[PDB]
Amino acid sequence: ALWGRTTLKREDKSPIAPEELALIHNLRKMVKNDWQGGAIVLTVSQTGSLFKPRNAYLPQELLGKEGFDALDPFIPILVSNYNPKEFESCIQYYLENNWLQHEKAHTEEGKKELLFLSNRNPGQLERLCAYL
Amino acid sequence: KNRAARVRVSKGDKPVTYEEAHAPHYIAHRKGWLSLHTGNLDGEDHAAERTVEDVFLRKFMLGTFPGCLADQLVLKRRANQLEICALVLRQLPPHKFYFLVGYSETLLSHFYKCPVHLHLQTVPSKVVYKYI
Amino acid sequence: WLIKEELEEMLVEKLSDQDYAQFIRLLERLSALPCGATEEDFVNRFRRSIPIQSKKQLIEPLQYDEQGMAFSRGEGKRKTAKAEVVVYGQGSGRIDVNGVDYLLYFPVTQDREQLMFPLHFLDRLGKHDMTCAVSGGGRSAQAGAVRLAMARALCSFVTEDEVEWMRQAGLLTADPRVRERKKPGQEGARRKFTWKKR
Amino acid sequence: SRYGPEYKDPQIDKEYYRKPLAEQTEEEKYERDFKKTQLIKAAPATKTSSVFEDPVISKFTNMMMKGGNKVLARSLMTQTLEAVKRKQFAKYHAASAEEQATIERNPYTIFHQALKNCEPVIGLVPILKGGHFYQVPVPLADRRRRFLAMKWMIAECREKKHRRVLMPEKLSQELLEAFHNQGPVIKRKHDMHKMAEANRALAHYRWW
Amino acid sequence: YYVDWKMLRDVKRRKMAYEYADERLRINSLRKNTILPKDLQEVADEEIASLPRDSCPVRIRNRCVMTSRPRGVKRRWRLSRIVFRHLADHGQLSGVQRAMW
Amino acid sequence: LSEYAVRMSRLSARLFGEVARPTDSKSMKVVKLFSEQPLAKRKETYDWYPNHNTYFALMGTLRFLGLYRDEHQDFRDEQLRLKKLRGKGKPRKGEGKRA
RNA sequence: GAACAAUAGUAAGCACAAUCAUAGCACAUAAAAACGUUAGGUCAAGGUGUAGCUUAUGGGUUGGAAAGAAAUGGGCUACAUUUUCUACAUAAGAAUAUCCACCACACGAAAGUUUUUAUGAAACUAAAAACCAAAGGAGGAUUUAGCAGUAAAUCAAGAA
Ligand SMILES: [Mg+2]
Ligand SMILES: [Mg+2]
Ligand SMILES: [Mg+2]
Ligand SMILES: [Mg+2]
Ligand SMILES: [Mg+2]
Ligand SMILES: [Mg+2]
Ligand SMILES: [Mg+2]
Ligand SMILES: [Mg+2]
Ligand SMILES: [Mg+2]
Ligand SMILES: [Mg+2]
Ligand SMILES: [Mg+2]
Ligand SMILES: [Mg+2]
Ligand SMILES: [Mg+2]
Ligand SMILES: [Mg+2]
Ligand SMILES: [Mg+2]
Ligand SMILES: [Mg+2]
Repeated sequence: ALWGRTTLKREDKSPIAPEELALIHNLRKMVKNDWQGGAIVLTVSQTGSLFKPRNAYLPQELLGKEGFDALDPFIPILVSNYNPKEFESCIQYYLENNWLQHEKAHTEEGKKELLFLSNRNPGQLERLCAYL
Repeated sequence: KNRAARVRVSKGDKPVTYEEAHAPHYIAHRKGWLSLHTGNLDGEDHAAERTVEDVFLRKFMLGTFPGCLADQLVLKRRANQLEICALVLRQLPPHKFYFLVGYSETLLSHFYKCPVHLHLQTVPSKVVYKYI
Repeated sequence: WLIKEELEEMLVEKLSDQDYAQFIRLLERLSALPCGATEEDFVNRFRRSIPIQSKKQLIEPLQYDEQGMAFSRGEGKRKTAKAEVVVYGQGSGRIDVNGVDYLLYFPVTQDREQLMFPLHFLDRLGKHDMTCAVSGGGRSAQAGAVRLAMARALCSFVTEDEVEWMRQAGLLTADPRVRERKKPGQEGARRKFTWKKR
Repeated sequence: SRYGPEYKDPQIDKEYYRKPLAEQTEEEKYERDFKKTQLIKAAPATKTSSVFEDPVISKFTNMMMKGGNKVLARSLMTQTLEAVKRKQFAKYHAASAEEQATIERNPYTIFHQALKNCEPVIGLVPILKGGHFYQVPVPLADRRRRFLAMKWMIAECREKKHRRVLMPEKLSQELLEAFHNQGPVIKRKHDMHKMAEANRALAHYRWW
Repeated sequence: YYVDWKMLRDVKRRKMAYEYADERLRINSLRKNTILPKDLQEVADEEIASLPRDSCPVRIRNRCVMTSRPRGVKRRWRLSRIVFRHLADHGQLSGVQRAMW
Repeated sequence: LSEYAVRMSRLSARLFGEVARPTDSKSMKVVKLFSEQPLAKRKETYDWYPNHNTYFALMGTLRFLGLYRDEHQDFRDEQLRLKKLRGKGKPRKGEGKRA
């Protein structure tokens, strides 16, 4: 959201750069790594973005030329879906809170189905267990 | 009631050619096309020209061979030449038939500026498909 | 028995419905008694045999490719959508449709459930690994297409009895329902222009 | 009707096909099913082998749907079930062990029970006699009654909410109020029942 | 004889419009251009509005060629809808047929 | 956008023979006007009609030379003959109104 | 002018039916649908009978054809929350006729006013902006359509 394109407009209807914004201009200085004693942990996003396609999760696509070039050497940590153990643990956590109220959700069947429909993606699994 | 190009049922005595006994919805199903030329195909040109030419040929032939025309004309167009093919009643002496063949072919050749062939098929009486 | 048409062809004569009926009833009376040899031969001119009745499918021969074992193919068609699905028996559960994950390509729950139907039906839900090519139609039509194709591909891996089960669940039949043509003088292929009485 | 009358409806149930060996008449029956060389309609997109799908929830989903939006109506249903769920989880933790034994947290059972309570017993049909239209008490088929319930629910939680208020909110409210029999829907059911008693004499005009 | 006086009018129109096409084009070049000064363009304006009124193409009508009908024409055969049907239904239009689907 | 890109583009146009110097949207029409065949010049336009004079004249003459036979014109004739006989004809020019 | 356990009916023909089309079946749809009925519609598609005009009821040129007291048909867009805006495919952020003291203000502008643009010899024609934001808060008697890939909603292309 720092180096991207901005939706907000002047009364001229003319769009404004993210540079033009005081909050962004200053929040840019905080990421430049000029200083000592600190650590900047960042997250590149889709869900809230602007002008980015829905299927783009990759850092250089979301950040663009400006973003990735002005972002310097950084550590690219990848966040993936639940593995079998993570998944089974989350399901068990829901059962412990008795948040799965469907009679057949206590079977192995129910687990195979939730695993398939959610592709054991955490947000998707939460959505599927919310109305269940 | 659709009336187009139909020969209505009479008291049951009416002689009817194979052509006349088939209503327009049978074209390309049972009876075929009285003309053939490239013009109506997808990517092709000068349909209009060939249509007018056609109309004039039917009229012309009908007037040049009075009373002896059996069925409607057949017009085949191939690589710049038109072969007209006709069903003719035997009325005239072959003198008059050859006179008119030559006269026509030359006349139309000079009119439409392309080689014109004329093919006469001779018939005792109107071929009868139905009733009668 | 012969049809009336056949009998009518065998006597070189027109017949009536009650005629045909009479005759057939008589042959019935005949066959219901002790059958002589010349009698059996007699009534058997009036026999025809109805051709093969079996609806059993034609199993795709399973296929072994480039040191890889056990992959089968199937092709679904639904409503302007075509789908070609290749399934590997040797893999874990995942599905790649047009080179991407099936959770990405089919955002809607309903379509993922459609893709799930045949596997969940055969309890193969963890055991197979599939690649797909689907074109045309909308999202739901594509889900339907892949559904059918997947179903048809999984028939190589399963027992002949479960094939009959999938058919009886309506998994193996193409869905004939397709968009009707709009008709001139109407609005919607059924919907009519508003009709004013007076 | 792109299917000839020859085509039978499919049976989606997995349990039916998995455990055949204990039933004679049914073995004979589905033997006659497939062996009849019987054609089968292709299983519809809505219906699944899913262990999670309630045909009543799906019907309701459909009756809620405007235009062609399943996505939107399935959204609103999903959200409503989640909302009833969380409303009851709220009512559970602010309660005491007795009421923690009493209160129902399964949104499905709540949906069902709330519909069973809201379905009318008896009904009214207009009958013309001597140039007058009398309203007459008529016994109703099961399907007609379930329909009347669902339709009344949706009609109310479409119509009577304040425009600021979202659908899954109002619907979860009315589901829970009809669970306990105090909902306006139930008042409608009673208006019918009372109109049916007021006219009970006219029950003679019914010829069927 | 053209089938109708109107058709005659139209023939004339197409002739004139063919004749002055070059003048009209050359002038409307000037007229449609931002690069030249307005003073040239006003003179050029009177220039093209000087030209005979029946030389301008918008005054042309595509008419049925046999029957002279002013509308209900199909451009490809230059034929009235009625005459078109009359030819096609006797099957004198090659490759044309009723449509079932 | 750069100066490099613009120099490149100018070179591309000059090479392929498209418009060199920058023009308005409104002026490009001029190029269009000379790129095309002006509407009144297309054979679909000035040649639209068959010449009806040539068809009518030629087939009339060929009727009088007794080659072509026109039943329509014959019908018209015989009707007209029978009409002048019955006494209703076409008035010689100038005669009808005042007389 | 039939009775099938048959009592006076045979009948060719045309319709129906069958086939053909919608690229495999099937189903559906399309197409087809006689004889007649309504002196139904059209002399202005063209052609024509009868009767009419002929220095005109014919042929040309130039310019005009307005308009809304009122009534009404069919559509379009709406009246919003299953909504409106922006991003974007379907997990987002915001707006939300009411807040409150005070404006301001939700949904609805397809209408008008100004400025542009396209086409054209000619702009009155169509389109895009900016301003403007009205009636409309789901409609009386009475009414139309639809049996499934239909109704409903959404998108696109073509003919001239
Ligand atoms: Mg519709
Ligand atoms: Mg005329
Ligand atoms: Mg025009
Ligand atoms: Mg007969
Ligand atoms: Mg067929
Ligand atoms: Mg059929
Ligand atoms: Mg029809
Ligand atoms: Mg038929
Ligand atoms: Mg009349
Ligand atoms: Mg009239
Ligand atoms: Mg006339
Ligand atoms: Mg009006
Ligand atoms: Mg209309
Ligand atoms: Mg507004
Ligand atoms: Mg809007
Ligand atoms: Mg202009």
